[PDB]
Amino acid sequence: GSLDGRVVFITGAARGQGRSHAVMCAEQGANIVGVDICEDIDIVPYKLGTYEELEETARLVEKTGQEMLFRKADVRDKAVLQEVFDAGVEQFGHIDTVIANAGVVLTNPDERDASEALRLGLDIMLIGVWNTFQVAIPHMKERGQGGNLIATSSMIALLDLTDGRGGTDAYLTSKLAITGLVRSYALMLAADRIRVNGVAPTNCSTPMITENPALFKVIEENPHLVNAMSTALPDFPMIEPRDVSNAILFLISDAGRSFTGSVLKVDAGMDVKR
Amino acid sequence: GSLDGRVVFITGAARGQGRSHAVMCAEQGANIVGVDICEDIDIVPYKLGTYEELEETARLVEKTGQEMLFRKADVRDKAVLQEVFDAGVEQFGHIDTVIANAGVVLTNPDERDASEALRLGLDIMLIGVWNTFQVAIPHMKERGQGGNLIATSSMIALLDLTDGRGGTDAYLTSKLAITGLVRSYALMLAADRIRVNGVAPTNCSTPMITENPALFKVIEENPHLVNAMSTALPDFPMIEPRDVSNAILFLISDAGRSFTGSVLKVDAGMDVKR
Ligand SMILES: NC(=O)c1ccc[n+]([C@@H]2O[C@H](COP(=O)([O-])OP(=O)(O)OC[C@H]3O[C@@H](n4cnc5c(N)ncnc54)[C@H](O)[C@@H]3O)[C@@H](O)[C@H]2O)c1
Ligand SMILES: NC(=O)c1ccc[n+]([C@@H]2O[C@H](COP(=O)([O-])OP(=O)(O)OC[C@H]3O[C@@H](n4cnc5c(N)ncnc54)[C@H](O)[C@@H]3O)[C@@H](O)[C@H]2O)c1
Repeated sequence: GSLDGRVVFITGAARGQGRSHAVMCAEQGANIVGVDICEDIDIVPYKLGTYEELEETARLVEKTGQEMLFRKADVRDKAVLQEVFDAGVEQFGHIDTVIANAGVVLTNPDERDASEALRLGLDIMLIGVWNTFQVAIPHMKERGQGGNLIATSSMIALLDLTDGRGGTDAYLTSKLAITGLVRSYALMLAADRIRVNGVAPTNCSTPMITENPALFKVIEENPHLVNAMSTALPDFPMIEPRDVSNAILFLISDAGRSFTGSVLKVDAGMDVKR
Repeated sequence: GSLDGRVVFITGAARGQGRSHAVMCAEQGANIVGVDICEDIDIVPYKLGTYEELEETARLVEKTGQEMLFRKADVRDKAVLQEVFDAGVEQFGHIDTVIANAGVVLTNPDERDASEALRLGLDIMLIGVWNTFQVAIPHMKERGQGGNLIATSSMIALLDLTDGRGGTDAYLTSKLAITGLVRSYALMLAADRIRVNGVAPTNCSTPMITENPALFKVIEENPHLVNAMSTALPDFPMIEPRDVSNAILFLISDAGRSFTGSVLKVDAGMDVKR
């Protein structure tokens, strides 16, 4: 496959897009180092990924013939992230690819404290992404075989839709900010042959959307968010996780070898929809 | 392959990226309908593609086991383009994919007439692209199986570099304009399931660059164009045609199935280089 000899570090691998990334990278020959918080968060109004789901991701990876090192870990805990990464380097010899995918949706009409939700969103989706890159770069430079960093942004966030609650604003500002991290790190790391890109998905069928009524009530409550989620293509009112994985696969494989500094819109035309 | 049962109409197929598109689409199962001007143009200061080169593209396609209908035709000649397209529909049953690739570089310190070069550039790279979409859309709608339109933009053009000669300005304005055609047509045609995207390559090793001294003398003559061509990635001071073909293949295949309205930067980081 396209990822033979590759080793991918993936945050948020318990389910959804992260699990899709793990399974589909392994199909192309990659070994996987995955983490997930494996705990709910009080102010996030839907169930997060479980340890049991993370195990299942590993089993799905192992059905491909590849291997997965999986650990419970929070991207806010930088030292823990580094320890799991280092254990990855030990088990597999190296890590050459990083997918910073972990995130949460904080949209909630019953948000209790705006400043708190803002801080939490930023911690997970901005600082957490930065942590995920930080634990990897020294190693990628050291081993001198270049590499790939990938961050998961969001199309909906790049369309300037907020209800002005703290959680929503954290999501928008984090997801935009990380496109800057992508572009700036692409330039910074070019000379080390570390390519850096992102993906900006439109609505993707995962629990964050499919089991999160709070979200539907917030767009139902605001006139300016009435068409917040609509896409262009009739067959894709939402996309599937594999669509996102396929974009990443393109970017990190020989097919997309010259790409760095790009954020691909996996959006079913959401960006042009007017 | 990824393009089994597909039929691709390609302008500028004699050589370079167009030939790469034809050969690499055919490798994935596609039959090809290709055209090229097959003539030099007086005010373009390098040799254009020949009839012999177009024949060779067809031979390369046929070595894959697929078929190519090839004709000498100018994208400025809309009725001729339509005729060749219709003959394609005839020979192969349908055309579901269009790649508007034909173009020329009009950079030339010895430009004789600015207004003339401006007009010619626009005719070929703006109106010519519009013609290429126009000949295909009625059929794609009629046949009702959706489809793909692809236009070739340019990274260097999207970086706002001109010497203010007519030819250079035609190139910059046409290549930018066609990103608008891409986004607007993506929206327009979404309901017909016709997906519309573009590619913006950085410097690509073809005669337009490799056998065009005029170009090097124009950047050598202007202080503000000293670093006009530099990319970020050390291994890609230029890219190869297959890099562009791989990006198109992603977009038009099931892998890139939700993409519409996008312009992919096949740029080795040129867009972030500063
Ligand atoms: N689903 C969508 O519509 C959509 C659209 C655009 C972007 N996104 C983004 O895609 C990414 C993946 O989301 P998904 O759709 O797969 O949803 P998901 O909630 O099904 O998966 C995300 C996973 O990340 C984990 N996670 C959350 N916080 C964490 C933390 N602090 N540390 C470690 N792991 C953590 C969760 O437990 C869960 O397993 C997220 O960054 C999300 O913001 C999602
Ligand atoms: N080479 C680069 O660095 C570069 C960078 C960015 C974008 N582009 C674009 O990529 C496209 C392909 O160029 P290439 O690099 O393969 O160069 P090329 O010169 O090798 O190929 C272009 C082909 O288009 C044909 N052509 C020109 N005018 C035509 C017309 N009016 N009708 C029909 N055919 C015509 C030529 O005969 C030639 O065979 C062009 O649109 C160009 O503007 C090129």
